[PDB]
Amino acid sequence: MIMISILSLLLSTSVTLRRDMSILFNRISIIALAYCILHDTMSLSFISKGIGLHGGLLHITNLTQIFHIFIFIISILILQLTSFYPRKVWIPEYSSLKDIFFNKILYYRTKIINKMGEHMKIIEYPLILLFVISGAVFLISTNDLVSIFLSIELQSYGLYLLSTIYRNSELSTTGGLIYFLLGGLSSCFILLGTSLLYVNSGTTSLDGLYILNSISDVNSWYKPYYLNFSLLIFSIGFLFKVSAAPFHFWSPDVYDAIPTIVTTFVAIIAKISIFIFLLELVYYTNSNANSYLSEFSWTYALLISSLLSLIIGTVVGLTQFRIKRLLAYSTISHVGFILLALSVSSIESTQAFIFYLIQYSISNLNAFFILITIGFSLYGYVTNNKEYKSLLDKNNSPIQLISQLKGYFYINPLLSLSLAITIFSFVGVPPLVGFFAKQMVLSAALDNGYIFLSLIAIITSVIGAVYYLNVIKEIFFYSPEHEVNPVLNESDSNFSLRILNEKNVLIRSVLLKGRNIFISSPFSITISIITNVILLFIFMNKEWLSMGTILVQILFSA
Amino acid sequence: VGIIISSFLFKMLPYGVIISNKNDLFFITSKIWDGALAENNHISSIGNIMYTNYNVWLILASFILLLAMVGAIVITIKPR
Amino acid sequence: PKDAVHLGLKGAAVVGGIGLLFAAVRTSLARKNVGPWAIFTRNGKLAATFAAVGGAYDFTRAAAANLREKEDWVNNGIGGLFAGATMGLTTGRIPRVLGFAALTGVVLATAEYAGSGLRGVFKRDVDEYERKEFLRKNRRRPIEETLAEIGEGRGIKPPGYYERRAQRLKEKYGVDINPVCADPDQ
Amino acid sequence: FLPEAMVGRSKIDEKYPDSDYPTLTDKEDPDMNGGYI
Amino acid sequence: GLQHYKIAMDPALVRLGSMISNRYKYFRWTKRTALVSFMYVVVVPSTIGYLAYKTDGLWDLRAKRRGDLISER
Amino acid sequence: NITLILFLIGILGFVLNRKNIILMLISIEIMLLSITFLILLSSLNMDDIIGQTYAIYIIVVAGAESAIGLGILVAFYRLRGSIAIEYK
Amino acid sequence: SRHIELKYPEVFSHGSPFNVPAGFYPNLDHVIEHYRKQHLEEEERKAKKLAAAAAAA
Amino acid sequence: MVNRILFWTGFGLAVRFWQLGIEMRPFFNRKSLWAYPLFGGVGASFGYWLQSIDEKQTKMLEERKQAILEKRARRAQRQAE
Amino acid sequence: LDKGSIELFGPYGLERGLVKLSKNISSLSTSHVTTYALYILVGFILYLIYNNLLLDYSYLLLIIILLLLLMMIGE
Repeated sequence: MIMISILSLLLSTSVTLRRDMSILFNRISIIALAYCILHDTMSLSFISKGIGLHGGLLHITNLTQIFHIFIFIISILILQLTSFYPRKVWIPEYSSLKDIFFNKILYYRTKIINKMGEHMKIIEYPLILLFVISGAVFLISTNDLVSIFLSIELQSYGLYLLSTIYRNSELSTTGGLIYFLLGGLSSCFILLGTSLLYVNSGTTSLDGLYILNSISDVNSWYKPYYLNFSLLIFSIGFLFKVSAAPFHFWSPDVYDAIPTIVTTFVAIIAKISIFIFLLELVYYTNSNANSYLSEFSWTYALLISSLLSLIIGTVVGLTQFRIKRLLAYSTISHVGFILLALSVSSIESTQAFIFYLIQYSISNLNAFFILITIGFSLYGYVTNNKEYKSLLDKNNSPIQLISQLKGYFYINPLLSLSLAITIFSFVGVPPLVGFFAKQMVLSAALDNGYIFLSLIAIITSVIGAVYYLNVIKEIFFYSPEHEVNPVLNESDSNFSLRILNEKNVLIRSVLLKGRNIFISSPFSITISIITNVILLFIFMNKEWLSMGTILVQILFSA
Repeated sequence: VGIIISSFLFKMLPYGVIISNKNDLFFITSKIWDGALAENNHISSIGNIMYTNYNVWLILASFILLLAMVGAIVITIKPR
Repeated sequence: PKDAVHLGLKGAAVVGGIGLLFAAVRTSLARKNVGPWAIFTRNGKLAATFAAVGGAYDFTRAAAANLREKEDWVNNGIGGLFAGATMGLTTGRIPRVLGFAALTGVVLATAEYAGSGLRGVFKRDVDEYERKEFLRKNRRRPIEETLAEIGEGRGIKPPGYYERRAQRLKEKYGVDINPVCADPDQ
Repeated sequence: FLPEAMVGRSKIDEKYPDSDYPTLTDKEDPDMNGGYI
Repeated sequence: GLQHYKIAMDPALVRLGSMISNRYKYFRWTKRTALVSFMYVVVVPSTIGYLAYKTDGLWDLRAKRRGDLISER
Repeated sequence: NITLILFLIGILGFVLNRKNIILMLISIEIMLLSITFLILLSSLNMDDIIGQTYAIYIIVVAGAESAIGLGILVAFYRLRGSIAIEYK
Repeated sequence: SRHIELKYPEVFSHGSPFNVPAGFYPNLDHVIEHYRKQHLEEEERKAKKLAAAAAAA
Repeated sequence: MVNRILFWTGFGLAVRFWQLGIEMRPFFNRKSLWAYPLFGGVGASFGYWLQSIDEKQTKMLEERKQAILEKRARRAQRQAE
Repeated sequence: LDKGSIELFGPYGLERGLVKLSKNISSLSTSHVTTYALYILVGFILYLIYNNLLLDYSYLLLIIILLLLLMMIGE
């Protein structure tokens, strides 16, 4: 269904050079991703560690289908940023259910809604996003070495093309260029990793590789050394893609350069798909009996990366003045918790890994919506800061500085508290969802003798909490540097709005000012839901946590 | 970098490749009749399986090429 | 009984070999061309520094083991202190020699007592289900276990405490214990 | 390839100057106050 | 917030308070200071703690008559 | 053995490149050549038509990557005006 | 679990149908017996559970 | 203390409340008030759905906990031989 | 003590040093792909060193601290 949607959307896009069709191509992509969810929900009535599909090249697991549906739902939420205009004129006179469904409002809205903005004029943008989803979804379902390479390239190439999609932006072309070049080096390690596996084992299926690893584990001419250190080179190419230290220098630079609406998809989706693929490959290749092979485990790279990502992520973020250079370092410290949970291969660590990855994806999505919404809210605000006049690509990245958020509690108080809750959830403060995620990973690692990494993680969290608190200190401790625009609220200039009925007949005409302009509901409702999930997780915890208990029991059963 | 990678990447390669790196070995080949009934050319042997047994690799490969055809044009096309 | 001097060179070679790597990388990232042999001209003070720490860590951690004849977490503490100390001498500040000795010694001691799972954690090889159940449902221990290892007294006065006290006081002070009869009668 | 403000250390040096942490010598600051007369 | 009474703010007294408030930034590890820090952070607590260790359970007064002893260890 | 030599040329031609980004895109090509060439020789020694099929799919993605790379270079050059990596 | 169950047991049916030497493919009759038993055991087991629900009508 | 349907019904009310706050639009516009039954109704519908899948999750773990005990019971039985 | 060494061997000292350390690691960020390729190659081969050579984990911990102490040192 994802491919049928790609081919159908590509056929309509191919006969149109009309840029006014971009908003509607994006709304159709949201309907298409909702059919993929219905199909994936229908496929969840079986219990199994895996069923080979299409000649053994692909496979389906309950874990596979849960993660595809999550990828499809995250994608629907990100797609909202290109399928609805950022600002909406709302009036109490046009607020009933009868009014919404049977009455029309006419006013000049090109400037108020930013109809001809860059995020509203790229025609192929929802089409290229579907390509990354398709690559992400196959990679979860891959069963073969050749399948792995093709799917990670389909994911990677579309991410390069999304980073360069703003062609008239020098900043985006550079982030796209850096990402493509360094990601091409990343794929050369993945290809070398797969090639050495096939060259030494004669097989291309992971299912066959797992059996060779399992027989080999006992307690004289062919010792299976190649498996661990072919998987090590294989793993290094994926630690780049998730941006784990010391292969993380690229993401702070690229995330800050590309447009913010683009950075939300580019920085979230690839992590979800790669960590799920690595999870099942970590489980099958674990040796249940300690031997010489266990001394050379490729999973040691995952512990080095988690140890480094915890240290690098929290320390280098201390002196980051750029909001998006800071979110990347924040992610680098969070993938350290994900990597540490993944490296301890235990029922408790696998539940902790599943739950941390889902909650951080929804929480990091909340941060990006708030950032994107705080920017669009500055339309009726004016500033005189020499620093905010020297910023580049202000349309693609409206908020680029932490200082630009100074005094935002005095401009939008509840939107600022939404960001405060999301940031406090990144710190790990109870009773927010991020505390429970972090303490589940700490639990599992404590129970498995990884005491030293648990001590490192808690110490880095206090270091990482320093720059989190600096964001909140700017939003609440200082006065705003943004003032209301004097012309858009002057009590002498207003625009006129007509309210029409079901058949083009005037009911009443109203004269409106800049105080009658608000954030469009798709972005306020989305932020409201994710904020409330973070806040009240302690009351809605049972089904979500029990989903991961069952998925992990299946993976460890039989 | 040359020494470390090459030394480390040497044992990652199998005996079949490291062969032919004063008593050397000689490869011996003979003939079969059952396996020679209708010898295929290598391109025919790949065709025997490339569109049935491994058709998934073809569908995925055709979608990488499609994204490349659409993306390379989208980022370089002159506006109209 | 291990050769501290023979081990020390190996530790210097391994750690210092990494020093040549970062020295060669710092050489390649130099904007002004200075020549291939500048690896040991200005970058020498990096590989020399790194091998100095490796030998200082490995020799002292080996030398301390031979002094006490027991391999445990502490040996990596002393080696950590001397590895940290030797990293200070490059800076030249007495606060910095101790600050690094404190940092490196505590980090390296902490990973040996805990047995950091970087190379892999210990294998129980036993039923994890019964290890949890045994610890949880063991609720009463024999009194000898607490008494032998929290002592007797300080409010821990088991039956027969007073008779034991009388004998213990007799051997240390040579006084027969006999409180007065606190009553004209009897 | 990126602009100097976005990845430059000098902009960080403006955001976090080293002068924010005084480093007086004993000649001018013997009492370890702010150089208090 | 709300205005207060008029105070004859002494410039010398307000700069003494600012110096005392800001004093932490100018501390250095000097020869005398490490001795002061070592004495009061390490030596004095160590001495007090050691004597507590060597006198724990040593004495008890509870109902000691004539013929018993304060000492129990 | 030649597969290793070629891979090292492409890896240093990508990392130790101080010329232009087109040469970096060439070095990626050289590395994929060497990896493909190792898979081809192994396929012959194990009688496997799958490794020739695997090599063929590396060639098709290798060309797809070079099209996206050349397309992204054109975008970057249009704005920057130089695709020369520069060292001060 | 330390035992791998093939996600794709149908890999036992792979191999070229052309230019086959006589005596080349190994007999997999014991393999097919195994998988026959797993199928008969699963369906048998299912047939008992659904009959229990009818008994609890 | 907690009902899955009452919580999610009240959850939808707070989403509508928090959404008008973020938009800086007045809560309880008289002519807009239909959205609190709507948001609260969607939460109730969500709570019904969660209530049902919680029954499915209880079964799976009860079968699973029985499976673990039966695996262990039949493993120690062979040890006593 | 309370406006002196406790602050310096504590919050103020950690605050002073950690700002210095973080700025130095930020310096390694140049947005030049060749420098970032070289960083990747250094990290790639170092992971091969640790795994293939069967080094002691103390060495790896020793290197990490030792790299922070260089990065703490200016220039």
